[PDB]
Amino acid sequence: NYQQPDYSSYLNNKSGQGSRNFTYFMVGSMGLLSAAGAKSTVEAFLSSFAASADVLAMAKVEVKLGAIPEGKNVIIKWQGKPVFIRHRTADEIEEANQVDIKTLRDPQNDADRVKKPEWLIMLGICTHLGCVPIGEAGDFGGWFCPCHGSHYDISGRIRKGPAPLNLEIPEYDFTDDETLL
Amino acid sequence: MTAAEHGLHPPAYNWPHNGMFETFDHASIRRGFQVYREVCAACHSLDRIAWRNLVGVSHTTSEAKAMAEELEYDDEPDDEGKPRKRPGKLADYIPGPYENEQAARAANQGAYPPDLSLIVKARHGGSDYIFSLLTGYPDEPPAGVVLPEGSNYNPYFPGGAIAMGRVLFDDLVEYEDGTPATTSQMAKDVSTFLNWASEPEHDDRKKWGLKALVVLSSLYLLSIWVKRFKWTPIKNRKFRFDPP
Amino acid sequence: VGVSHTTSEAKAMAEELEYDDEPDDEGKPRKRPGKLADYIPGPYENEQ
Amino acid sequence: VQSMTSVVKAANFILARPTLSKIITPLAQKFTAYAGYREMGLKFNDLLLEETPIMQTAIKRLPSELNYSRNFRILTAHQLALSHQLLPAEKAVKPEEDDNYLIPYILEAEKEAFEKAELDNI
Amino acid sequence: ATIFGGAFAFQGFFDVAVNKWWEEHNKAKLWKNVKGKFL
Amino acid sequence: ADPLDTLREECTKTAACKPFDHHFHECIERVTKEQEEPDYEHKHYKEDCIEEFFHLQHCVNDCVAPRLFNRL
Amino acid sequence: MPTRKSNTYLSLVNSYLIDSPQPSSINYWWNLGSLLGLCLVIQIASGVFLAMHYSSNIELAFDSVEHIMRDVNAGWLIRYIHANGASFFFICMYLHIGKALYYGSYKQPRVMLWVIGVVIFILTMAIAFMGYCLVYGQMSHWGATVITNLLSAIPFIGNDIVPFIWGGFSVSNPTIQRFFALHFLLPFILAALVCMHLMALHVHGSSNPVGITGNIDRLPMHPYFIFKDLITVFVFLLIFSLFVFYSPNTLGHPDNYIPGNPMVTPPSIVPEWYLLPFYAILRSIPDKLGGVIAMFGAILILLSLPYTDRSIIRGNSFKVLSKLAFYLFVFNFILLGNLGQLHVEVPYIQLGQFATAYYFAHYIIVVPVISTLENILYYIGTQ
Amino acid sequence: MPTRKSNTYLSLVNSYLIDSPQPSSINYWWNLGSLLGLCLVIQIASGVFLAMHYSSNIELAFDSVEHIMRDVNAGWLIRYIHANGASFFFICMYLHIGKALYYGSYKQPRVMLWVIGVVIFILTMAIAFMGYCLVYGQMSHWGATVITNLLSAIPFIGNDIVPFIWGGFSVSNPTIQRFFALHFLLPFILAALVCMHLMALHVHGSSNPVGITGNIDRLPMHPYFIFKDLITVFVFLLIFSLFVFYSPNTLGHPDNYIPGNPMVTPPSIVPEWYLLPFYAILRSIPDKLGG
Amino acid sequence: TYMGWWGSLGSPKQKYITQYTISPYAAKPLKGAAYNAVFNTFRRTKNQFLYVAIPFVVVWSIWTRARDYNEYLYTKEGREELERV
Ligand code: HEC
Ligand code: HEM
Ligand code: HEM
Ligand code: HEM
Ligand code: HEM
Ligand code: FES
Repeated sequence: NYQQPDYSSYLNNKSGQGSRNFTYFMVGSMGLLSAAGAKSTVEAFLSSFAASADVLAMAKVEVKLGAIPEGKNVIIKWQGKPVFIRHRTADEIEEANQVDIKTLRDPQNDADRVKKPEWLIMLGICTHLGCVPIGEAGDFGGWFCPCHGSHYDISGRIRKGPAPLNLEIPEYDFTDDETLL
Repeated sequence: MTAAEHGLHPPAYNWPHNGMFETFDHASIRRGFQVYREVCAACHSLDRIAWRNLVGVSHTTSEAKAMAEELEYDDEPDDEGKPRKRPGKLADYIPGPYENEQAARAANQGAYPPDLSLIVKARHGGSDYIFSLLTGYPDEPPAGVVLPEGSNYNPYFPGGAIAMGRVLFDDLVEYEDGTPATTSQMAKDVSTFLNWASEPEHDDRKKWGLKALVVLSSLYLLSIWVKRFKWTPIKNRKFRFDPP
Repeated sequence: VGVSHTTSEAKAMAEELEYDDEPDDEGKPRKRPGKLADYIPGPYENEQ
Repeated sequence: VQSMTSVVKAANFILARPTLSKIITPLAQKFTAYAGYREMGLKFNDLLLEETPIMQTAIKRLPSELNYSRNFRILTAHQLALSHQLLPAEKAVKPEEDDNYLIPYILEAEKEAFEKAELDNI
Repeated sequence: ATIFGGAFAFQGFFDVAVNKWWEEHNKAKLWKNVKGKFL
Repeated sequence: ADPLDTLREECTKTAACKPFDHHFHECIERVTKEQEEPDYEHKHYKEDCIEEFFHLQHCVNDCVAPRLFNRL
Repeated sequence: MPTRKSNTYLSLVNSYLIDSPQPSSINYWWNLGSLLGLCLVIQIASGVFLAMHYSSNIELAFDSVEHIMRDVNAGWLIRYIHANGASFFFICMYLHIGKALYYGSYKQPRVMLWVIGVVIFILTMAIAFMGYCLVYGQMSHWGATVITNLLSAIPFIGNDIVPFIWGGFSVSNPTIQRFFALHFLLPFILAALVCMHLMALHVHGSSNPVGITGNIDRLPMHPYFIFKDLITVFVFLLIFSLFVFYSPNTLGHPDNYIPGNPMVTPPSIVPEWYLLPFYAILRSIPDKLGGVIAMFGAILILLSLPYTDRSIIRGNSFKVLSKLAFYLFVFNFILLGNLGQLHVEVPYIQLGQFATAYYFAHYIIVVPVISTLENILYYIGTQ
Repeated sequence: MPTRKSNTYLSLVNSYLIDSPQPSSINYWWNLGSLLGLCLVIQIASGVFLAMHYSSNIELAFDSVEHIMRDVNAGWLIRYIHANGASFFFICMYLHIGKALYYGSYKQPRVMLWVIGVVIFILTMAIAFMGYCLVYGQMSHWGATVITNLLSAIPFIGNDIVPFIWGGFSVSNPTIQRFFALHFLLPFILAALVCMHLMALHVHGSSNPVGITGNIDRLPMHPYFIFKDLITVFVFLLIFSLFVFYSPNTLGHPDNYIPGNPMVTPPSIVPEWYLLPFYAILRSIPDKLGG
Repeated sequence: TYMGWWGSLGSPKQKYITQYTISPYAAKPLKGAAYNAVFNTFRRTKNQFLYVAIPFVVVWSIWTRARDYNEYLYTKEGREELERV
C-alpha cells in the first residue's frame, strides 16, 4: 500500500522462541520475586499475631510447692489455665489401682498421669468447651465439669459426660518440694 | 541558641556497628553491660531491659539466670497476706537503684539520672553523644564559666553544666576477657551497650534490611527491564500524515 | 451529692475515713482524710 | 481562565503603542522561542486549554485540513514527550508557521457567548 | 498454585544466601563466636 | 594511658589546631585578667572562653574521631 | 463481553486499573498517585497491627509503644513501617501537589478533583498529627498542648471548644484515648475521600506533561502504567527499606523517646518534618487567631489557585516565567519548612514573616499576574 | 442536566436514593435494608464514641466500660446504644434474610448479590462476637475461651492457629487488644461489603412480593419508599428507645457484668442471643471439628 | 464530560494518520539506554537547569545570609548587636 519506515536497526537478533522465552522468564522471575517479598512481609506481620516475648517469658513459671493436706486440691495460674495441683492421699492411689480397659474414653492409670501420688498435677480446663471443673462434684470422685456435668476421675480420666479426652496433665516436672515447669 | 546551650556537637566515631552491614560487637555489648552494672547501676535505672533480653546477646542463659538470682524481687503476699520476696528470674526487669524519682533526686542533689534504656534514641548525637559525654569532661573548666554548686562542666551537655560529673577512670573495671579498661575503652563499651539496650532489634533489623535490599533491588531491575521491553512498541511508533 | 446526701454530708463522710496519699518527699508513707473524689473503701484490702 | 477576547484586547493595547511594541515584541519572540513548545512540533494554538465549552466549540468549527493537521501535531507532540526527544531544528515549527490559526474561531465563539450574555441581561 | 511453591524457592535462596554471608562478614562480632572468650 | 588522651595531645599539636589552641590560651589569660579586677562581680558581661574552647574541641574532634577506635 | 467487563466489581476494577485510558505522554510523576494509595494501605495495614498492641491509656501509651518495639515479634518492624511510612506518605503527597501545581492539573475540567485533593491533604495532616500524639513522648505531648492552646484562640467558642478537645483541663488520658480513636477512624474516612478523588479523576481523566488534550493518543493501563507503577512502587519500597531498616529514626525527633512529662517542657517544640512549613507560617503571624487563620489559609488557598491561574495554556512545561515562579515558590516552601524547626531568633522571625508573605503572594499575585503576562507575551510573540 | 445528575457524586446519590426505579409493589420488608444501613451507622457512630473512652487492656476493659457507664456524661447512653443497637442490627439482619428466603430474592438474577449477603452475615457475626469479647465480663471471657478451644479442632493447624488467635497461651491481654483492634476495623470492611451489596442490588434491582418482573411498573424512590423508609426508621428508633432507655439489659446476660475470672467458670456459657441458634448447632454435633 | 471511553474519547475526527509499530518481542529492549540515559539526560538537565538554579540560588543566598547573621549574633562579638535587637 505504502512504504513502511525501516526498522532494520530496531529489530532484535533473537529467534522467535528465544525472545519470547526470555521475556516470559523475566516476567515470571519478577512475579516470583514479588511473591517471595510479599511472603516475607506477610509472615513478618503475622508473626506479630504470635505470642510476644513477654508472654513466652511469663509462661513455664514454677509454682510454690510444699506440704499440703492429703486429698486437698490446690489451684494455680500457670499459663492462664487453672492447674489442679492436688496431693491425693494413698486412698486415691489405691482406688486408681483398679485398672480399666473398658468403659473409659481413654483408659489410663496413675503410672503416666502422675509421677508420684504425693503430688498430682492436672490442668483444670475441661475437654469439651474447656471450663474449670468443680473440685468435689465429680461423679467419679474427682473433678466435675459444671457446664455439661461431666465427671473426671481421681486419675483425671473422663468417666462420664461430653468429655472428648481425659483431664490434661501439664508438662510440669517434680522436684524436692517444688514444681519445675 | 548560642553554641553552649545547644551543646558541642559530638563527632562521628567509626563505631563497629555504623555501616549498613555490621552488627554490634557483642563482646562490646557484654563489656558495656559489665561497665553498667559496675558504675551506672549506682544511679541509673535501665528498667526496660529484662534479664531474658541478655540471653544470646551478651550472656549465656545460665549466666543471665544466675545474675537474676542474686537480686530480690517483690512477690505476691503469702497465704496469710504478709509481703513476700522472691529470688529474681529471667523474666524480671533489671531493677534501678532508687524506688522512685523522689529518692533518685534526693540522692543526687536533685538531679534525676534518666533511665538509660532509651538514652541513645533520646539524644541528638546518639551513641556518639554518650561517648562524647563520658570522655568530654575537661580537667579544668574553660575560664570564666561558673557552675552551680554540685554541677560539673561538660561541653557536650546542653548548657555546659551537668550534675553527673566524671565517673569513668582508667582501670576502674577488670574486664572478664582481660581487655584493658582505659576510660576511652570503657566509654566505648558502655555506649555500645546502651545503644543495644535502646535498639535491641539492631542486628536482626539490619540483616532483614540486607535481605529486603537484595530482593527489592533485583525486583526493581526486573521491573525496569520489563517496562522498557513492554514499552518498546510505543517508544518505537512512527507516524505519517499524508493529506491531499 | 444530689442523690441521697447534700454535698456537705458527703464531704463530711469523706473526712471520716483515711486514704493513702502520695508518700512525703522524704519517701515515708502518708495518709489524708477522704474527699469527695475518693471511692468508698471496702472492709478488706484484697480478695485474699 | 482568561477569555481569549481579553488576551487579544491586551495584545492590541500593547501593539498599538510604538514604545511598548518595540519593548515587548522582541521579548515576545524570545519568550515563545524559549518556551520550547515549537521544538515538539506544536503551534501555539495547540497548547490552548481545550476543556472549555468555548474552546470545544472553536475546535468543532475548524476546517477539515486544519483539524487533521492539528491532530497530527498533537499526536507528534505526545510521541515526542513519550520518547523524551525533540525535533531537530530543521523539523521544528518555525516562527513563521506559528500562524495563530485557531484564534479567529475562538474569538468568534467568545463574541457569540458575550452577545448571548449581554442580551440575557438586557 | 505454583506461585506459592516458587515463593519457597526464592525466599529460601535469598534467606540462606544472606544468613551465610552475614555470619561470615560479622563472624568476629556475633555472640555465638565471642561467648568462648567470656566462658 | 588511654588512646583518647594521647590522640587529643597529638591533635592539639597539629598545625590546623595550633591557631585555635593559641586563641584559647590567650582567652584564658584575658578572662583571668578580668577576674583580677576587684569590681569583677559587678560586671554585667563576665567574659568566658566557652566559644574558643568549643572551636578548639571541634577542631580536635575532627581529627580524633576517625582514628580513635582503631586504637581500641 | 469479557468477564472483566460483564461483572460489576471486575467492571469497576477494569475501568480504573486495566482499561483506564491514560494519556501516553505522562511522566513518572503520574505514578505518585498510585504510591499514595499504596502508602494509604501501608499506613492502614501496619497501623492495624499496632492497635493490636498499642494501649491508649496515658500511663501505658509510651510503655505500650516500647512493648511493641522490644517484645512483639516483628513489632519494631511494624512501628518503623508505620512511622517512616507516614513520612513517605507525606513526601509522596507533597510531590503529588507539586506535580499538580507545575502541570495545570487543577484547571477547569478537574477543579472538583483538586478540591478533594485539598480536603485529603487537610484530613491527612490531622490524622498524622493525631497519630503522633499517640506516642506520648515529650514532643508528642507538647505538640498536642501547643496545638490545643493555639486552637483556644477562636474569638468566643475557643474557650469552650478546647476542653472538648482535651476531654479535661489539659492534655491527659481522655485526650490520648480520643486521639487514638479518631486516629484509627479518620484513615478510613480518608479512604472514602480517596475513592471520591478517584471518581473525580475518572470522570475527566488525567492531564499531560504537555497540557494539551490526550484524547488524540491514549493507551490502556494494564500493559502500560501498571509496569510503570511497578517501577515507581519498587523504587518507593527500596528507599522505604533504606529508611526503615537503616537509620529509621532519621526523620523523627529524639525527644519523642522521652516519656511525656507535663512539668518539664523540652527545649524546642517542632512537629514532624512534614508539618514544619505550616508551623513556620503559624509562628510568622504574631496574633494567635491570626496565626491559626493564616495557617489554615496556607492550605485552603490551593482552592483559590484554580481561579487565580488565568493562563489559557494548562501547565508550566511550556511557560518560562511561570516555571521560575513555581520553582521559587517550591524553594520558599522548603525554606518555610526549614524555619519551622529553627528557634524564633533575630533574623529568623523577619525571614519567616517574609517567607509567609511570599507564600501567600504566590497564589494571590504571582500566579495571576504571571499567567496574564505570559498569555499576552504568547499572543504578541506568535503575531 | 439537573445538578443531581451532572455531578458524579450527586449522580451516584441520585442513582441510589432519588431515582432508583424501585418496584411499586414492595412491602415494608424491603425497608429493612435501609434500617440495616442505619444500624451500621449507629454501630459505628456509638462505636467510635466508645473507643474514645474504652481502654483495651485486660485489667482495664471492664473497669473502662464501667467508667463509660458511670463517669462519661452520656456514656451510659452510648454503651446502651452500641449494645442494644447491635442486637437490633441482628434482628433486622435476620428479618432481611427471612424476607430474602420467603420471596425469592436469592434467585437467578441476584445470586451474586445473595453471596455478598452471606459474606456480610458471616463477617457481622465475627464483629459482634469480637466486640462482645471486649467487655471482658464472665460471659465475654468464657465465650472467647470456648470459641478458641473449638477452633483448636482444625486437623493439623489447629494446635498452631489458636496461639496466633490468643496471642499467648490463653485468653489474656493480647487477645483482648487484638479483638479491640480488629473490632474497630472490621466494621469498615463491612461497610465496603455493604457498598458491594448495594452495587449488586443496583445492577439488577430489587425483587417483588409477587415475584414477577417489576419493570412494567416501577416508581422513583425520592417521594416513594424514602417516606416509607422514614416510617420504618421511626418505628425502629421507637422500639430501639423502648429498649435503650427502658430495660436496656434485657437482651444481654447478667453474668457479663461480673469481671472476667479464668479461675471460675460461670454456671452456663451462652453467646449473645442472636448467635444462639448456631451455637446450638455447634453443640448438636459431638465432634468438635464436626461441630 | 471531556473524556469518554475507548470508542469515543472525545478526539476530533482524525484521518490520514498512519501509525506503525513492531512487536516488543521483535524489538531490541533497552537499545541506547546506556547512551541515552547519559547524553539525553544531560540535554534535559541543560535545558531545565536555569529554572531550578536561579530560584534556588536566590533562596539559598537568602538562607545563607540569614544563617550567617544568626551565627554571628550568638557570639562574644555579636552580644551587643543581639542586645540591640
Ligand atoms: C550518680 C549520681 C550517677 C551515676 C553513677 C551515673 N549517673 Fe548518669 N546522671 C546522673 C544524674 C543525676 C543525671 C542528671 C543530670 C542532669 O543534668 O539532668 C545524669 C545524667 C546522665 C545522662 C543524661 C545526659 C543528658 O540528658 O544530656 C546520661 C546519658 C548519663 N547520665 C549516663 C550515665 C552513664 C553511661 C553512666 C554509667 C555508669 C551513669 N550515667 C552513671 C547520675 C548518675
Ligand atoms: C491518599 C492520597 C491520594 C491518593 C491515593 C490520590 C490518588 C490519585 C491518583 C490515583 C491519581 C492519578 C495518577 C496521577 O495523576 O498521579 C491522582 C492524581 C491527582 N492527585 Fe491525587 N490522590 C491523593 C491525594 C491528593 C492530594 C492531597 C492532592 C492535592 C492537594 C491531590 C491532587 C491530585 C490531582 C489534582 C490529581 C490529578 C492529576 C492530573 O490529572 O494531572 N491528590 N491522585
Ligand atoms: C493515612 C493514614 C495514616 C497516617 C498518615 C498515619 C500516620 C501516623 C504517624 C506519623 C504516627 C506517629 C507514629 C510514630 O511517630 O511513632 C502514627 C501513629 C499511630 N498510628 Fe497511624 N497513620 C495512619 C493511619 C492509621 C491507621 C489506619 C491505624 C490503625 C490502627 C493507625 C494506627 C496508629 C497507631 C496505633 C499509632 C501509634 C504509634 C505507635 O504506637 O508507635 N494509623 N500514625
Ligand atoms: C456492624 C458493626 C458492629 C456491630 C454489629 C457491633 C456490635 C457490638 C456489640 C454487640 C458489642 C458488645 C458490647 C456490650 O455487650 O457491652 C460491641 C462492643 C464494642 N464495639 Fe461494636 N459493633 C460494630 C461496630 C463497631 C465499630 C465501628 C466500633 C468503633 C469503635 C465499635 C466499637 C465497640 C467497642 C469500643 C465496644 C466495647 C464495648 C464497651 O466498651 O462497652 N463497634 N460491639
Ligand atoms: C448492613 C447489612 C446490610 C445492608 C445495609 C443491606 C442493604 C440492602 C438494601 C438497601 C437492600 C434494598 C432494600 C431491601 O431489599 O430490603 C437490600 C436487599 C437485600 N438484602 Fe441486604 N443488606 C445487608 C445485609 C444483608 C445480608 C446479611 C443478606 C443475606 C445474608 C442480605 C440479603 C439481601 C438481599 C438478597 C437483598 C435483595 C432483596 C430483593 O431484591 O428482594 N442483605 N439490602
Ligand atoms: S464442659 Fe462442655 S464438655 Fe466439659
